[PDB]
Amino acid sequence: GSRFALVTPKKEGHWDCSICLVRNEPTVSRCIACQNTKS
Amino acid sequence: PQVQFKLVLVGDGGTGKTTFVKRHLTGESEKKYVATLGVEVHPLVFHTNRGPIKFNVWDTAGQEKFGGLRDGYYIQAQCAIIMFDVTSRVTYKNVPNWHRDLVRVCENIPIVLCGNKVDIKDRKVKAKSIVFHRKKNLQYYDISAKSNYNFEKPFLWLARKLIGDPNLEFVAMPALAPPEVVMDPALAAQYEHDLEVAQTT
Ligand SMILES: Nc1nc2c(ncn2[C@@H]2O[C@H](COP(=O)(O)OP(=O)(O)O)[C@@H](O)[C@H]2O)c(=O)[nH]1
Ligand SMILES: [Mg+2]
Ligand SMILES: [Zn+2]
Repeated sequence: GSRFALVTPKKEGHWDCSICLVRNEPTVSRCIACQNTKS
Repeated sequence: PQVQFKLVLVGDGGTGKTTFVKRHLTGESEKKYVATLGVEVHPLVFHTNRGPIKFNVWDTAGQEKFGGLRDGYYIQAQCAIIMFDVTSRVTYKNVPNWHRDLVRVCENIPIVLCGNKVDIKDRKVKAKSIVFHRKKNLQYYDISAKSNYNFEKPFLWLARKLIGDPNLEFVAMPALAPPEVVMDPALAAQYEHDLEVAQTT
């Protein structure tokens, strides 16, 4: 339980697409799923 | 900064995918429309004994009725639900096509097979006929979207697989839309029994 609280995603430069919520790598500026530009 | 998974919800049109995802009230109020792909992403929070988990469930806008879905719909999926309608054999017959299209893009992600609409007395696809999951390392559940029957079970199984914790539990059910039909408790027990004796055979 508390001793094993799920670890938060540690994401440096990775971004969550604001349109479809897919996680993208720091290098790309366009979401690999919905193809919208980072926002 | 929260734990979340992309879950793709696939199956023949008319099997109840939209009705099913919509039971989760907060996932409906906070849903997000993806205009490029024609998708509504429902963020479904479940509260486990180790903290909250969010399933971002991708619901189609009906395009599955006229052809296959585009790659982008499947991209970066981390789990899946394949649904069919137990009152329509053809929707069960097409399950292998959906599974194939899934693993082509996503490979060996955990998948749950769901037979929907078991509230309807005149059931066509019965436990004895449901065997595709046994062949492919998939879990199966009967479900009735309109009565919330077994709503949490696909998500609990997926959560245990994704986290790697067979003792993961939901500390409470999510807030769900009130049932529109009653699921007969005896029919439910009968069906649960039918699935057990078929796992043995
Ligand atoms: N009796 C019963 N009807 C359902 C259930 N789920 C969906 N239906 C109906 O099946 C029809 C198709 O529903 P829908 O969610 O749009 O299917 P989808 O095309 O796969 O998204 C609709 O008329 C639903 O009301 C269920 O669990 N029980
Ligand atoms: Mg639909
Ligand atoms: Zn996106």
